[PDB]
Amino acid sequence: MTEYKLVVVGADGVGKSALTIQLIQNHFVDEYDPTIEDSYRKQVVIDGETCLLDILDTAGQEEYSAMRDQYMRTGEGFLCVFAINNTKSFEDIHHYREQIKRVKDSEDVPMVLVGNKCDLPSRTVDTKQAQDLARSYGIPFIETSAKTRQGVDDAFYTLVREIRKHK
Ligand SMILES: Cc1c(F)cc2[nH]ncc2c1-c1c(C2CC2)cc2c(N3C[C@@H]4C[C@H]3CN4)nc(OC3CCOCC3)nc2c1OCc1ccccc1
Ligand SMILES: Nc1nc2c(ncn2[C@@H]2O[C@H](COP(=O)(O)OP(=O)(O)O)[C@@H](O)[C@H]2O)c(=O)[nH]1
Ligand SMILES: [Mg+2]
Repeated sequence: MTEYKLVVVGADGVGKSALTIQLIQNHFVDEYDPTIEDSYRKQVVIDGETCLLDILDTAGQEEYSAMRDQYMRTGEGFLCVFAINNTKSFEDIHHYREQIKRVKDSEDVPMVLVGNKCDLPSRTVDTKQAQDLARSYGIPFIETSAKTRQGVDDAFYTLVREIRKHK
């Protein structure tokens, strides 16, 4: 009944939509239209307290706009997703954190770094690299696979805990 607005961001193809659909509907999407941006609702019990997650699965191209800022400003907590087999998506994380800090006008914005696709046998972005960056920013790092569900509940529940600390 308490509602939290979560926003999922990250490079094309990292698994923003797969993460969100795995959480909400307990299955893995092979192909979810990369241009569909929408919010999906899911009720969960975290540390014994029921809440409603209202999760904005972002899409878009690479445009800046104040309009997009308004959508982004609705968020209370942000999942910043890269894929462990996509160096460029890891490189893009700093941009996402900078813009979210700007929109939220705060340096402590509830946020989790998510390294998705951890089911894959070869990573180009090592655990050490991601963990170092998360530690610099003062946010948790959680490895996930939207495919197997490994870490998925942990990533979203951690973000909720981060929000609850923030309030
Ligand atoms: C976070 C954020 C914000 F918080 C507030 C905002 N207001 N307006 C946009 C925006 C964004 C935003 C988003 C919003 C989450 C929807 C997605 C992407 C984005 N993506 C969305 C999907 C995956 C990927 C391509 N398709 N990619 C890039 O690429 C960057 C371009 C500049 O060079 C470095 C990389 N920027 C994005 C972006 O910032 C735009 C930008 C912002 C400021 C300056 C230049 C470019
Ligand atoms: N192996 C693997 N593939 C994944 C994982 N998450 C997403 N994918 C795939 O990566 C592609 C992009 O996922 P999608 O969620 O649409 O990415 P988005 O552009 O970030 O919304 C799809 O083919 C997904 O099935 C994961 O954890 N493991
Ligand atoms: Mg998507």
